[PDB]
Amino acid sequence: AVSKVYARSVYDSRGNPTVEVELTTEKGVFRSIVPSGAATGVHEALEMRDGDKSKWMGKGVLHAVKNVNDVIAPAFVKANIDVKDQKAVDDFLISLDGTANKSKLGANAILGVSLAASRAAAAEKNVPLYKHLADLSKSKTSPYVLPVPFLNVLNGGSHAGGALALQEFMIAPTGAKTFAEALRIGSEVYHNLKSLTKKRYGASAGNVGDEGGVAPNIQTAEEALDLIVDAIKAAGHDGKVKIGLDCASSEFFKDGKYDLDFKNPNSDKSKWLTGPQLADLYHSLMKRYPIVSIEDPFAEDDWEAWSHFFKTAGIQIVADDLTVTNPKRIATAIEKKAADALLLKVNQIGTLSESIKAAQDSFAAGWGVMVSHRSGETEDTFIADLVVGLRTGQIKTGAPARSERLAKLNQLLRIEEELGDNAVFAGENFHHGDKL
Amino acid sequence: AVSKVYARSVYDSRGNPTVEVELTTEKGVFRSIVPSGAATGVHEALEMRDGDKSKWMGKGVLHAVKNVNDVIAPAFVKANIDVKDQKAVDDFLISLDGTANKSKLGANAILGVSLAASRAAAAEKNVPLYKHLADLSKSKTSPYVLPVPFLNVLNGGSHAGGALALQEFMIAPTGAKTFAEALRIGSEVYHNLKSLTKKRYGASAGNVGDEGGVAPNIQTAEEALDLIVDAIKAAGHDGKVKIGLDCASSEFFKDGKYDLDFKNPNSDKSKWLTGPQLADLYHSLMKRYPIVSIEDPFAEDDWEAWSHFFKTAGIQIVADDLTVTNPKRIATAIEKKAADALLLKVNQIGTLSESIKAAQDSFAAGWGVMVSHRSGETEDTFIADLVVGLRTGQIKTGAPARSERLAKLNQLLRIEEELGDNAVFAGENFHHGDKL
Ligand SMILES: [Mg+2]
Ligand SMILES: [Mg+2]
Ligand SMILES: [Mg+2]
Ligand SMILES: [Mg+2]
Repeated sequence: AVSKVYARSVYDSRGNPTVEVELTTEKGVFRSIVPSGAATGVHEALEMRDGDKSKWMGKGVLHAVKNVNDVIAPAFVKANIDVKDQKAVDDFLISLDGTANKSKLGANAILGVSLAASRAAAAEKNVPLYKHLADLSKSKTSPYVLPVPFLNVLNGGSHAGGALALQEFMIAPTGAKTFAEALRIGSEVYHNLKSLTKKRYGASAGNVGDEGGVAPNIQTAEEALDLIVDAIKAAGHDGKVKIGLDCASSEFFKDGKYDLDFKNPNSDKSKWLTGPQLADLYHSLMKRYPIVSIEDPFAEDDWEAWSHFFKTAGIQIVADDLTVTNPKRIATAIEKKAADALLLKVNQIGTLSESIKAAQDSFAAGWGVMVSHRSGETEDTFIADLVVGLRTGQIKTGAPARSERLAKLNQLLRIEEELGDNAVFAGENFHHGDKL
Repeated sequence: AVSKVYARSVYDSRGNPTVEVELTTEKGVFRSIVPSGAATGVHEALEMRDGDKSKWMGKGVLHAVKNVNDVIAPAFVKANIDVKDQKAVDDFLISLDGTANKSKLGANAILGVSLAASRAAAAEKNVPLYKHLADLSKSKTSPYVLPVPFLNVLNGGSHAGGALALQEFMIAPTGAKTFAEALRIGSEVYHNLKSLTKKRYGASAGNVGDEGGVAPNIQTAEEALDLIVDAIKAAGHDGKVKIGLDCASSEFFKDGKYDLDFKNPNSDKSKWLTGPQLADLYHSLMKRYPIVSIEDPFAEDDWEAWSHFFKTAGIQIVADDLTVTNPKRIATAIEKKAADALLLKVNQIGTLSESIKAAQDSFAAGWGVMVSHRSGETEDTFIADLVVGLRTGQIKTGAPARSERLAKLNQLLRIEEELGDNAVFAGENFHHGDKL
């Protein structure tokens, strides 16, 4: 039985306040922390901020925290909910909020309680969190699937200077035999990339962005990709490391066109690309580079552009701001045939049950599911267990630098170690990891 | 009873492998992770690395891990040691190594067991870790003393691409009344410093170094210090924030002199400073800027320079590479009156007992003690509890960016919250927090 629900303000990887929740039962105290993205999708569940310009640059979470302590806590504890029944737990929270986008209590107030309950349930059942998550999601009993980690080793767009418009350049060691090996491989590539970057761009560029990847002033995507290839080759892993991209195109969508030079206040408008033109650009990058996944290639509501490209893409197309981990928007994407992979972010919807639901609807439509962190992370490692429990075979949780990233990757090492022979590495089959 | 001792490789904040140890007793599984510095002091205890160029850039810790699982674990488990007797635990580990600098098993193999045991003991005693550490060191808890955080928000030295010779530029919110206020103030100043840095130096300057601080290409310390001051003023915390420094002078100590331009290959040898000359420079920096602490202003073995400076230096003088948390080195520093504060790094010595002894010897000599992280950290939060347990009043665990840093800071927020009226914020009495 839950005897107490408590929330407090803590700091995320960017040094901005966020909500941390603790749920107390006879098994102990279970903690969960909420992540925070930047320039979030317009359709994401509401992240509640104080707005007090004299406190935390106006990014305080006192209101959210109060909502947990003075609203959810007393009601939740009095309801005597069975934490093992995740659906009951989240129906109560959703019903207490009463709004569609959780704007009353705030998604960052609800999620904490939702996630902490699942940890309390796992302990009650005396099983590893990923096992309980698998039960909650009706995943295969075995074999468990270790995911291929897509490491954002090079940042562009809003996460760096230069003209480079694309936001994320990831490497995925699909050629590894185990997660431990993929992670080793990934770190080696990353160190080779950092040394090359400092040598060609200087110490300044050698420094890392919010997710731990290098952020040199790159001019073009081809320049970035060639650097990634050189790093892979230098590391000795050519043929075993693939590339993933997060274009975050909504960032440069203007007048039905895409400005690949949106960082230049004097960008040539005659050079802005239309949907079909931006699609051809991706094709040229795909033909020259080992790209196996492309996230948000088009705007969050530019459905026709997504559908056109999907006709000939030929590789995993991941929807992030387009779907915002929302089953209602996922249905639309499926009907319009806009993509075939969901970037799953629990804080984009607000509850674990809804997130699991988004994943099931995706798999049911033949889609892949890439579990993801947010640009603003914490020492919390929930998504590590979540990606194993959902057996997706793929996760995006940062570069192999900065511990809000390594915390998850290290957790995956412990899970793999613990699973022993009761597990397989997604490898080349990451897209359909759940079918493994 | 300790039924099992196990070690595995995990990744630190820089993407390099390190040792993680788990000790199992009737109370559960207790985990500790070993930190890792860069350009470590010549006298530091041995951090054993594999040196296999075909794996982890030659930075693997398989040898250390094997020492734990193959040598320490069996003997330790059979010895049936009482984890609450930290002295006993550490005497056994040290005896098993039998070397002065832990060159046989490695400090990175021994430290994880030493730390894990103290966590297991705390659980056996049913008290929080900082409480057990207060008992182990015989520290006062009526009331506990919360530390003032020294946040390395501006990077220099070998950690920068300019001429800035000094390695670390920290801010210390000594004017706060609680740790919580101190951390918000620190983060606010940090965010102001970041934007100011990007506008004046460029986006690339906004990128963070290993410890989360900005790394702009600055030429002189004055330039860096003026920027920090503008950040403090812009944040609106004038007079409430002081500055700290980590010169890490050993880095630019060549031919008996100090080269403040050791980053330029054509550095003018006729301009290299001498012991007394470097002091004159610090003295002037102290007169114009709100500097309250200077670390490693002189070479790790250039005692004369240290002694001469301490003579007129009217602020706290921290010893890091000079003492390497070694009771023997500290004794020398005491007798020669080289400094008046110890930077306490558990992995520089190898065991908790020896670190506790170093702190005690320091306090007994009227010295201050600043608990510190290493440039290479992990999601481990031990130092947060240790600084509270040692009642030092001051800690250096990074800038308010990157979770291997926030993990400790957030844990201090939790400890403050849990203690309530049982704790007080050291503030301006940070130097003698133990006597508070
Ligand atoms: Mg986004
Ligand atoms: Mg995205
Ligand atoms: Mg050092
Ligand atoms: Mg130092």
